[PDB]
Amino acid sequence: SAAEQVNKTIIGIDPGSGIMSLTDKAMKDYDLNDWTLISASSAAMTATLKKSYDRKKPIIITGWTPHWMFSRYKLKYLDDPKQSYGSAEEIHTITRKGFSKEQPNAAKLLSQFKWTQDEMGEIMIKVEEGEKPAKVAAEYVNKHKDQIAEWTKGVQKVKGDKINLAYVAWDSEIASTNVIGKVLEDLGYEVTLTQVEAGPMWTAIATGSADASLSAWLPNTHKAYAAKYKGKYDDIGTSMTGVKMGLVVPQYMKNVNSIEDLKK
Ligand SMILES: C[N+]1(C)CCC[C@H]1C(=O)O
Repeated sequence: SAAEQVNKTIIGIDPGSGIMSLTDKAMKDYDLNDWTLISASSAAMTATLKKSYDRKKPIIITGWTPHWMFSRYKLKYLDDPKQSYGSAEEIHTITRKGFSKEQPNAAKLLSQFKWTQDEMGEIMIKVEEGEKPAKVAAEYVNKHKDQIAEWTKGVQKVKGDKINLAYVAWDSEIASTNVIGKVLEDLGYEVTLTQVEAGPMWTAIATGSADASLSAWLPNTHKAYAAKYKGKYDDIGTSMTGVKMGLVVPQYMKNVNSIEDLKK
């Protein structure tokens, strides 16, 4: 059984994260209160995944779709019939209150930013290969010529205007923040990227100390953070849809398909 196979253990990421709260709810929804959820981090969990995959050792992680892990590995979602992880998750483009009128040109670009999951992986994979994000961003924009035209449609050039982009250091958001960062730099902007945790990121935006962020995962991941700063930020675009999250096992675990299978 799945309980037999993993010793009632889920390998997760960092404790302060959205997927970890959501998992807490999951374990509670499916009556898994004798299970152990290991907190770790992205780096640590993906390493533990690597060990177990190679050995064909059964493992249950907390996975999220917009990530290179589904590329480097044959993985799968355990079905969530109780939808503990919510649904219709999206990546959003947020700014500080009154950025759109302070800088109409920069907001135009930010609101027009869209791309797909594998287009983001185009970047994420090269970065995990050890390529420098700023180089991969440049390579990307000088490759996907038509996509940038979409984004920069009716967008003027500026004389060294300053812009502060706040990002949370998940691999997905290193992808997006750099690509957009580069687009702005090609446009003649003085671009700063400020790294922060989620929370400090939301605060920075809500208190004007950062201009924009491409790290808002709504509505499920940052339910609380979005609520907390309800009338104090701008949501000016969706940069991606169909992002999924939950319990992920490798495909070799044929007999484990639902979270329900853990009750056995
Ligand atoms: C799903 N994630 C791992 C990726 C971005 C948000 C983060 C989380 O808080 O769960």
